[PDB]
Amino acid sequence: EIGRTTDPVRMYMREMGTVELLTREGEIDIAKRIEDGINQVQCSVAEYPEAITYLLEQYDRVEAEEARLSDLITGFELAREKFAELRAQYVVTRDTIKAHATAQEEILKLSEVFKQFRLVPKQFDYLVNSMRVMMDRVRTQERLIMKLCVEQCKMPKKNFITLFTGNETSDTWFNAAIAMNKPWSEKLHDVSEEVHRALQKLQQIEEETGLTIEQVKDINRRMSIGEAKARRAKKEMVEANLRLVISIAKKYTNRGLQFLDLIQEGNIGLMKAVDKFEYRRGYKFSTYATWWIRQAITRSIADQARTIRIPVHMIETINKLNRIS
Amino acid sequence: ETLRVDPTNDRLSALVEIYRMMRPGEPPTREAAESLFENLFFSEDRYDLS
Amino acid sequence: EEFDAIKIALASPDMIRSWSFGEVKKPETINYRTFKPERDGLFCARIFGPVKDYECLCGKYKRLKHRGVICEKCGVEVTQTKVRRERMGHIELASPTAHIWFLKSLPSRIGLLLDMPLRDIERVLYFESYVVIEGGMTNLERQQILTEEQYLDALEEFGDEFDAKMGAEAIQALLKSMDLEQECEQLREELNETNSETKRKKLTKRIKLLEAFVQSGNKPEWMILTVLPVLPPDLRPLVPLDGGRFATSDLNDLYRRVINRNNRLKRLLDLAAPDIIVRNEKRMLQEAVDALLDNGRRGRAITGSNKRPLKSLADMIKGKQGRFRQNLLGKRVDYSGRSVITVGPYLRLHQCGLPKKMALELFKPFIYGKLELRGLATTIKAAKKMVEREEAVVWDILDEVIREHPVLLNRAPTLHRLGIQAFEPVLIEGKAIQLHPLVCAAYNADFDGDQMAVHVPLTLEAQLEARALMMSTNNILSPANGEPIIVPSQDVVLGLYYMTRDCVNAKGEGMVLTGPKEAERLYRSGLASLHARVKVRITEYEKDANGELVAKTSLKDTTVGRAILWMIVPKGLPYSIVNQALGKKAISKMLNTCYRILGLKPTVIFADQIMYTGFAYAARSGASVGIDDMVIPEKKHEIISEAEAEVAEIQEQFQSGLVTAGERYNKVIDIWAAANDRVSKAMMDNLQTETVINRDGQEEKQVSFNSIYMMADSGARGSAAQIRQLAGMRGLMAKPDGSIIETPITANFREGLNVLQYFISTHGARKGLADTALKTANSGYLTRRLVDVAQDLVVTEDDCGTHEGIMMTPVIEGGDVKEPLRDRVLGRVTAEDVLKPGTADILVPRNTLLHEQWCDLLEENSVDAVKVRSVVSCDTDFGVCAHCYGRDLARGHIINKGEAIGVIAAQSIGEPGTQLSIKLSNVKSVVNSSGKLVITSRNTELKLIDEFGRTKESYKVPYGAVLAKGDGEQVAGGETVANWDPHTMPVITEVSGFVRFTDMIDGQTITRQTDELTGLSSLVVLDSAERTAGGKDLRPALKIVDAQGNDVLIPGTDMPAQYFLPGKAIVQLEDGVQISSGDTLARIPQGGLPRVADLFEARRPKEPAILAEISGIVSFGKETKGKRRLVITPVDGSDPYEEMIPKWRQLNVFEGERVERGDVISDGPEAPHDILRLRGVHAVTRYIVNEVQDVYRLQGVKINDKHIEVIVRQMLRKATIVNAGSSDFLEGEQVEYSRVKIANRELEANGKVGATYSRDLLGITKASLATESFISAASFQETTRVLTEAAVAGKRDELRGLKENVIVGRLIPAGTGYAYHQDRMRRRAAG
RNA sequence: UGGGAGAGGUA
Ligand SMILES: [Mg+2]
Ligand SMILES: [Zn+2]
Ligand SMILES: [Zn+2]
Repeated sequence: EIGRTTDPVRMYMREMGTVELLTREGEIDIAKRIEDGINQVQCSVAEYPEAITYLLEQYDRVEAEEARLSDLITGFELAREKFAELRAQYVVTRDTIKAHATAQEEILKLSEVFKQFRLVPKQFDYLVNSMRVMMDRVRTQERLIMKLCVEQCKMPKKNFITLFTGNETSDTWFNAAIAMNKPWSEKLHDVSEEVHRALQKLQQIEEETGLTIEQVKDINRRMSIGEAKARRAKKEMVEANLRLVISIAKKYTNRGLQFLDLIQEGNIGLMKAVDKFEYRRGYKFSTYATWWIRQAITRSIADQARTIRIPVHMIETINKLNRIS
Repeated sequence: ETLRVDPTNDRLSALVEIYRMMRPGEPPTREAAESLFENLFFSEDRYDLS
Repeated sequence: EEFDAIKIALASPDMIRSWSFGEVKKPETINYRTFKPERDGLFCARIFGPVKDYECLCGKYKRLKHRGVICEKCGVEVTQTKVRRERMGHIELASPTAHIWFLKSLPSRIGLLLDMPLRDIERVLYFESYVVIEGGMTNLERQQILTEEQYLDALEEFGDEFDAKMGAEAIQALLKSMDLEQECEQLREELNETNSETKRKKLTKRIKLLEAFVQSGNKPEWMILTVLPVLPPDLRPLVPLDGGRFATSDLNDLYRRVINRNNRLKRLLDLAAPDIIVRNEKRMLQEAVDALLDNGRRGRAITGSNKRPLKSLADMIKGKQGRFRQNLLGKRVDYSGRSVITVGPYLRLHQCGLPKKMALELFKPFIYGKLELRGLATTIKAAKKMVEREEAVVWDILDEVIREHPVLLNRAPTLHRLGIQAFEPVLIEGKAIQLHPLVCAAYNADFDGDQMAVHVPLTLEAQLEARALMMSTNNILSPANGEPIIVPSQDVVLGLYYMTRDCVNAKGEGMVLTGPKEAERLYRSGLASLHARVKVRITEYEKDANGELVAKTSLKDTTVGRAILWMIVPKGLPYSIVNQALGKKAISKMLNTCYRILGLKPTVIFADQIMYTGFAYAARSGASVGIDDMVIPEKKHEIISEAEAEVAEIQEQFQSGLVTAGERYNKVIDIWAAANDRVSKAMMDNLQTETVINRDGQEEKQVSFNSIYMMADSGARGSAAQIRQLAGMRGLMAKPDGSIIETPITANFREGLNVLQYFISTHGARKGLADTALKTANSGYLTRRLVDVAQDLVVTEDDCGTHEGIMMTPVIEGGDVKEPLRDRVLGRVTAEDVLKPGTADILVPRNTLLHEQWCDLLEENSVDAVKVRSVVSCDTDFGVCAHCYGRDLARGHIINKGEAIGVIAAQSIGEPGTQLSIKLSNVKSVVNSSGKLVITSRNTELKLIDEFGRTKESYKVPYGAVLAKGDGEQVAGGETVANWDPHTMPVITEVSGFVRFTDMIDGQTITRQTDELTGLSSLVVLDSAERTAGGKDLRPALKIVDAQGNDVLIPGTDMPAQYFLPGKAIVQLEDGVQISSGDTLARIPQGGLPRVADLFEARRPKEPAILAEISGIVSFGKETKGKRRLVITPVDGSDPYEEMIPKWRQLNVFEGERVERGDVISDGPEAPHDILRLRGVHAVTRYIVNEVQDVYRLQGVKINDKHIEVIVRQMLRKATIVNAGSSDFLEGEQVEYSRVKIANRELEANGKVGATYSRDLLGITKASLATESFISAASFQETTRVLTEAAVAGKRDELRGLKENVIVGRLIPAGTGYAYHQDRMRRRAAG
């Protein structure tokens, strides 16, 4: 149990003893769940129109010959013409959006043709955190609406979630809240000018997205559940191979660093191997994870082991000259 | 008197208590306790007078 | 730079960020290509200042013209490089960790504040179990330590109302959410309903802790380290080696560990790591921070690369090799030398021979100054090279500089204060410091390879200290006892003994001489020896009433040697000074008499002249040792053969089977002890009086001129035990198991031991050599503890005007006089008068220093006991007055105000630790029918007073003992007056008549049995632990009545004549008989240095003596239990007191009499705490002084009692308060006794009730730790605990101690600095 | 030059 133990690596081995080892087949299913979360987050960020205009303008920036051809495209004269016809598809869906199921089928066809573009992960993070910060803008907006309707009038919350959470684009709900002959609705006149500020702020959101609040709420809700599923699958993949980290770092013990620092940096390398693992090459998990764990442990003991720090390229150079001469 | 004080029941409970004395804070099990009590005294490499 | 106080407190994160100059964000210290420090590293120039004087890193700003600027290229501020050891950094910790001092130094202060167990707090900090901070529901309260399963249950159950966090951040949030004044008020209400002992102590501990936080202004969130500060990089330096490799400090390694794990925690919090990984990293950062603050404290100590544990900050400050005791108290010191010491007997008393080269190296800047003054060197470089070339003008300038410029000769270990003395140096050619032979009794230095340090005072004030205070002609008398330590030792003593001894018919006996000059002329011409008994004319000068000298001239029957020393003895001493054979004690008395008569300057020239003549005549003597001079007594083999025959006779009696083995063993030891005593006595006889071949009267006898007996009788080197081992018998040697071996070493060191006797002797030799090392370590530890208690004691006032005192009676325990009244009282100041008629009616007034003339008057009029003012009873705040202490023992007059007493007292006590008519008083008796008087009291002492009034001996009689002599009877010596039963304790009576056998029946309280010798039945009262159910409620009584049966009363009182006898009583007296008065009724049966250290540490012994806490009669109140309770009720009021006594311990006082305040109820050693609390301050002072002096007189060392009284006064500094008045003391707070005296003085000045108190004898360790100065306490011992308590309570230091001003660097308030400190104190008061 | 361990020795 939790007794008088004082070694932290013994408590680490106790807290890692609760999980079980992985079988021959199970990590392919965990990697399939990881790739399902990645496919879910990609297919929910696909149909966002301002992200499509962002990738076209970054393609105009790379075609204006001042940026390199490596920091925005990884793979799949070919990308140029397919982005040109994506731009043709963009300028025809800018005016066939007015007409109504034709708009839905054309934006989903733009979504499925978007899936070929293998974008860079740093700009994937740019797309995800840009969706997150516009969601933070509208969330503190609705938190401000929530705060102003609870602070002054002490009203129940069933009428608010049936009236405010409808369209919330025009003023059809605010006048309905005044016109239901309640003794606080006649004293919601001093709240009126900054909630009109809030309403024109929502209209600012409608012109910078193009779609309403409900569609982008559904888009970021799909974003959130896909991110949570992929992160939980990645977390379950991480806490099943810690014994591999202690098996690798068992040999690097008396190299100038503590034993617990080694398995901690091995856990960092294990996370970096989980995030960039491909299951389609037939290998299970260990032949790909061992290289990253060994790299993280070696780069830990090559830097944080001495006061006078020698870089790794200089120590292999002087080692090569020591072995030849 | 030592048997009346002794709170263990049988061999596996005795090995669990010896495990809890020697390596405290670790969750004991049967094979680790058996291997620990064998290799403390009755192993030719971890015990020698000779 | 002129600060009044050093305030310590806890450090807020805002204050730590205010100290720092930049966040350290990289573990790597410096580079490897070029060695410039990094950016945001552990040695960085932008954070910790520039590396060179007035230079940046890139080289842009490179002069003092740009005085202070910031470089826009590399950030390095252009200043001096001194700010590399004054600027701190700070590490911004991701998870706020807990301080290991305010968590692990017991009491934990976090468990004592949050009221949570330390194991549960450690489980929270180790991330093993969640803790809940706040919860709206009634299921989860505050501080309910949940497990992982319970938290996962509560998360799916409520999930919204409660907030439970895990780790040190949870404890930070808990200390944030708690309310100090609310918890203090709730515990103040909680203390009032009921008071169990453990609950009240825990509650008052928590209340004192919470009140300390509120009154200091600290906040409880500050114990959780959020921002960790960084030591400056020239205080954790980076020093190289000679082979290019670096050898850094361990602090750089620990700082690298903390920075790396903190950076990894930031990376893991940004990378969205799993919960197990980020929790382990938070635990690693906590472990690394706790290791850096105190490595060996929390768990396994983090070891370095060479398998040794690293040195943390707490290990840099605390310990034997810590900052305090290695650099702050004792520092290394420039202008210092060291060499072997030899003997210079051609010197004077104030001179020493420095070598030429060593003093040239010592006085080098002084030679630079005189060279540039006399124009022989233009510049300092020319003067440096002229000294380094060692020219003749440099030697002449050095001879001019060193003239009248005293240097201090120190020799380690400096036990007492005479181990440093100042000498006017005389330049000699050689390499060894030539000391004077007289000062090597003060230095305890023999010339077997010793080494002495030479320190040079620089300033004019320092030269005047060494000339007026520390000159070797000033400190002649020892400060321990007022006797001269500049004394002839072994060689001057042998020479003066051979001079002033006299033979019988040596050469030219019976002449008449014109004086001392003609006697010296006769000896150096050779017509008369040094031992001729001759009549000389002596013109001695006596002293007048004033300073004049009258003379007398007559003929004295002297020797030639005494008439040679009369040329040496100055004018003012009588001839009885010189006219005996001068041993070491005799020459000590000569120098003491010359001091007290003449002063200091005749005493200095007398010591130099007596040393010169002692050395010269020991050289002219030729006193040699030989193998014919260790004369074995000719009757050694006969006594040894008789002793072996007697031992063999008892051995064959034991082999026959009559006497047991232990009695054979004791008989053999006693026989060999008697045989060794007889052989030693015959040896001493045949060595003392062997010279019998004489002439010119007849065959005459005299003391022998044997050299072994001469160097024994002179007191020069050795004693009669050493002469016994050389010539007589070696004696009985002991085994290392303590038991004396049966057969002794019969051979001596002249006949030579055999193999087995030498192997037996090696036991005691190695044991004595091992014991000596242990005592020196113990004595030095005892001396350090004694000094660190008695630091803060100095003379402040000239007189306090008190009326208290300690009545000094000569210690008269046993059959002899241990200390006379002269040794007890010479030096102190009389408190009251001496009211006795006597013969001359001496009446000394108060406030009179007892000189030798006044003590001679006291000896002549034979005063029994005089009351003098002591240091303990002094009424001066923060220091004592001069009149209570008395005489400065090193000088010989009254003590100057401002001189530190306590350091001298502690040194004088801890220095010999490497050497370690019938009178009845307090009676109640009755005359019996036969006149054989019996006593009915236990505290009766039998005083033996002479016919002049003074006391000769002292004896304590037992209760119920018989006595033949009354008061006023003068019995001769040798008469056995002490007659008493040693094993039985009687239950005697004082009335007569018949006995009524009431309240005892055969079967439940008494055992019916008979005696095996006479056949008469005897009624033994059965003890209550083995009685039946009928005897659990009765006490049997010997109801003594009159001749017919009425209840006789005690004459004087109203108590009926009953006698509740205890168990195990041999009741021989039956009913229906006649009983006299006073007869018996029944029979009731029954090192040196560790003792000094246990008396001064105030230890309760293994079996304390139970004492009576209130005066009155004593009765038993609780039944059916063996723990005997005493309801000791007073004879005037009600009883609020009871006492619990265990089973097996016996009792001295029965339940029918009345005891006084502080009566011995159970026998044994009495503990000094209850001695103080019941008897009084003067009684516990007298107990400690007598029991320390018993040890120091057993080993033979003279120490004045004022030093032990100083240590007792420094031990009694605390005074807990039992009842308050209007002062700011609530309940049971151990404040200083000087503070409550000042508070009571102010309260009785403005007219209020005042606050009473009760003092308590703390030990040496507890007093020096509970000293109000955290710097003095942390410099003594337990630096972690002292700094933790001071930081929590928010204390400050007022800088009033000698150790404090040694640490800080000011003049101490002791001696010369006292005038400056009182001027500074009056400047602070008047402004 | 400076720091830290280990061993030996002198008083
Ligand atoms: Mg010596
Ligand atoms: Zn610069
Ligand atoms: Zn006084």
